[PDB]
Amino acid sequence: ELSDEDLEKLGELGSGNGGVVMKVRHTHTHLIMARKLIHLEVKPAIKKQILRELKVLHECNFPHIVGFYGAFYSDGEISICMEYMDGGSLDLILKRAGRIPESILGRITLAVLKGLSYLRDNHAIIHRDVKPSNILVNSSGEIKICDFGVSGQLIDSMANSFVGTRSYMSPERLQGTHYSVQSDIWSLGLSLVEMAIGMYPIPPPAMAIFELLDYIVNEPPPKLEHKIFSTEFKDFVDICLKKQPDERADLKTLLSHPWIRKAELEEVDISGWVCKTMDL
Amino acid sequence: TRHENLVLFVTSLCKGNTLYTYIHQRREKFAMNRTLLIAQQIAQGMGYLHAREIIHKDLRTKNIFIENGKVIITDFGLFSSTKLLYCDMGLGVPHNWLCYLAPELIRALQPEKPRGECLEFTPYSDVYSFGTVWYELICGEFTFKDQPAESIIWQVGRGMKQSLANLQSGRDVKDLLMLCWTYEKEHRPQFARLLSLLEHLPKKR
Amino acid sequence: RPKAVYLWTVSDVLKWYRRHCGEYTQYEQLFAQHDITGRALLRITDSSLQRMGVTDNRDREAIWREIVKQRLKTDIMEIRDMERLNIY
Amino acid sequence: PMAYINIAEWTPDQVTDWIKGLDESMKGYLYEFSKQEIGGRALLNIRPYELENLGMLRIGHQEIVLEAVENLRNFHYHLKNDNLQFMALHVATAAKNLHRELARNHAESTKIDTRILHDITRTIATLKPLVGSLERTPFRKQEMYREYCGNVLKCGLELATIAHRDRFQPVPAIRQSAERLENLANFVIQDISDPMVLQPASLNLVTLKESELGFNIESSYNGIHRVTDIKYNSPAHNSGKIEDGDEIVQINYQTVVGWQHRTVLEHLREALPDVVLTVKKRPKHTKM
Ligand SMILES: CC(=O)Nc1cccc(-n2c(=O)n(C3CC3)c(=O)c3c(Nc4ccc(I)cc4F)n(C)c(=O)c(C)c32)c1
Ligand SMILES: Nc1ncnc2c1ncn2[C@@H]1O[C@H](COP(=O)(O)OP(=O)(O)NP(=O)(O)O)[C@@H](O)[C@H]1O
Ligand SMILES: [Mg+2]
Repeated sequence: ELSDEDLEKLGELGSGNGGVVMKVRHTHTHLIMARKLIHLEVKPAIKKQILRELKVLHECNFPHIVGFYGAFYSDGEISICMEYMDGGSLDLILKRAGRIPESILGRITLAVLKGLSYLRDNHAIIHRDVKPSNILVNSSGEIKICDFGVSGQLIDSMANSFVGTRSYMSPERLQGTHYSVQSDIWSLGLSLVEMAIGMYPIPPPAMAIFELLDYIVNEPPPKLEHKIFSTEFKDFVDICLKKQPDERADLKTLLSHPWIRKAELEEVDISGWVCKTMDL
Repeated sequence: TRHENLVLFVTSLCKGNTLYTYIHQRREKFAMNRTLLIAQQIAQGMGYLHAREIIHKDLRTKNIFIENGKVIITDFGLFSSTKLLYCDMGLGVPHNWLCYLAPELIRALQPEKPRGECLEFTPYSDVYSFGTVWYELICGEFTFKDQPAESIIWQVGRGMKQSLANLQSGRDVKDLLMLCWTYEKEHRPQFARLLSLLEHLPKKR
Repeated sequence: RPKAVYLWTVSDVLKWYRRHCGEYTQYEQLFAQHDITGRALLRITDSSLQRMGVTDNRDREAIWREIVKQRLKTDIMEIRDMERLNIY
Repeated sequence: PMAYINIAEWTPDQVTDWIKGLDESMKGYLYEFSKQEIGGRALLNIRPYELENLGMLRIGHQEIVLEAVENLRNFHYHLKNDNLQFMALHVATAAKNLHRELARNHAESTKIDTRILHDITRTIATLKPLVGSLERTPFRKQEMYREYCGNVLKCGLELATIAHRDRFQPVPAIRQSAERLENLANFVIQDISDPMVLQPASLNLVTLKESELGFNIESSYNGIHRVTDIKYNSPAHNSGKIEDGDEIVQINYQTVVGWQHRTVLEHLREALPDVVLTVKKRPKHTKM
């Protein structure tokens, strides 16, 4: 099916900026479609084992998930291609604009909650990678999701890793506990605070990795009491951000939260905002 | 650099298989006598090295070469706080590099722009890496496996050790493992004493 | 020396509700339908109470505090027993 | 050991059978559980909202299954890490959390908020596994462990008494007790240099024979079936590997974690003359 022979080379946002991706326009019927450069050094014995775990990535056609076109190998790198979105990601928009108002935040929360609920209910796949860097926005006004951990063997065989000055892990995760669905809620709440204020909130408004990983575990979780917001937003973030996993609500009981219902019953112009922020 | 074929880094300086590839790809159960002999040779070589006021700043299981039972230690003058350098996404952590660092070194810097040398190396921190080597050579695999970097950093920084669920032997080997991984620097042993401790055979054959 | 709370039955739970927090008398029947025995009295959570039907905030807070006080009072009876066992 | 027992691949029939022994008041929910085909993976991640989709409108009936599920998760996921240092983690973490929260609040002329009592209760609950493992066979024949047990018990008794006695202020007292608890937990984590605090428990298989093996099970409040008062007759310990402190988890290849003591004795006495069990032996040393 898919092969690297028929994929061309097009323009890109940057060269080496963070990770490396490259837009591709298919020669046949002009399929505009992006590519992901994933580089590994693995013996061929487990190569097939990794290869067999990307079919579940294509067997999911929910509206709030980026499409999957195929996967192939070419000269020491695994190539995985997904539908190209002309909007970008929440990181870039956050850096340019500065913050995001309440209504857009509510719509994004609704979209990600629906996507996570679908994934967990249908295939029992835990995202484990939830951050503003994994939410793709289109131009019409849609919201999608990508880069969710499906193949655990790829983690066990990853060539390298990166840490960075921003971490979105959970206090139970840093103490060696297993991965559960309740870990995603903490990261989602932290992301919500990040897009609400404009910066990483863990250092209250630098210093080594350990002094962050131990500040997260011991110090009280951040709160948005220092500015005038909607009360329901504050209670939603409060429920999302709690140290003990048992006090953190499952996704099926924040979908009935008053804030989410208010967001659902309303209607706000996402298309105008996304068009204005980007270059038309 | 003669007694234990110490290498200072095709007629000479030949390269081949190592200890890491041996114990991993071959999956061969090393005999107890071979384990004791290899440990004794490594201890003697490092004790000789420590006597010339030069610090082995990077000891892993890929920096040892075994040829017909003769150990070789190499690449003891390269690693530093500048050799690792990566992009704005954060520090690039190799796959099996965070389980060889003592707690005093695990406090690395995030922005990848440290002025001068961030780390400080001492012979007290070097013997810590010997404990991991013996653990992996007697048990069969690494430590802190199937964990992310952001978890290993915090777990090690608290002063922890992998639970000994895969070892079945006397109290001597476990006592030595606890001796190597001691949280306080000064209470760690020195290679002169460790060679004597390992010389008294815990068991024979 | 009251009996161990782990062995309590329902009747003991309604007696406890009558004695300790008899002021909020319109919610006692809720414990009857939902079968709150001794074991479940320890692990009742704020979400669990909210589900059970304590709509008003103040009454739910008062009941939460009373149950918390009871759970703390039953904790001493374990520490002392373990201390006596340790002394032997 | 591990091959016989798994929890992430349980067929719905096994989940249905295990739930039966939890209580005699849950006979009517077996059919509904069988209909939806709730496997082991879904069982381990059960939540209160889901249980209301199977007709379990009673909170008291929910709590029993929640407790059994939590016990099963604790036994399965952390079987190979249940050592002395791991239990010392929670003793320290909760104390430091409470201390930092109290320092940040900087409250004055106010009563102890219910959240503070909740954290205090959570902290004392974490002491129970530590003391329960400390007073057993590995650490009952040495003086240092006894002194550590006495010190931590004194600190816990002060913690509980100060809170329960009267309201506010005792806030500096509770802060100081938290600091002492944290320091002692750090001492057991780092300073102690004995290799016992590293080795966790282990699994084993035991066969017993129409003689009734007289190990009177003294079930605690948590359903942990611990063997006590092994009869002095020679064959019981000559042919069996049971000892004081041993824990029974499986009968004839069937998990019984979190059950009620009544059915365990009933199952044992109604079992076949030849029986097979799984024992969670206390840590030892293979001195060869
Ligand atoms: C240490 C740690 O947490 N590791 C970890 C933990 C969970 C997830 C990941 N994970 C990841 O982060 N990425 C991002 C970084 C590139 C992946 O792309 C990625 C990936 N591919 C992928 C999947 C779907 C789509 I639509 C696009 C894709 F590209 N597949 C197939 C995975 O199963 C993993 C291994 C990925 C990594
Ligand atoms: N199909 C796509 N559509 C739009 N943007 C894309 C697409 N694929 C990749 N990108 C962008 O490519 C850039 C590099 O992505 P990548 O390095 O894989 O992840 P990241 O979110 O930027 N960083 P990180 O959170 O550390 O993994 C980001 O700005 C993405 O938004
Ligand atoms: Mg990416």
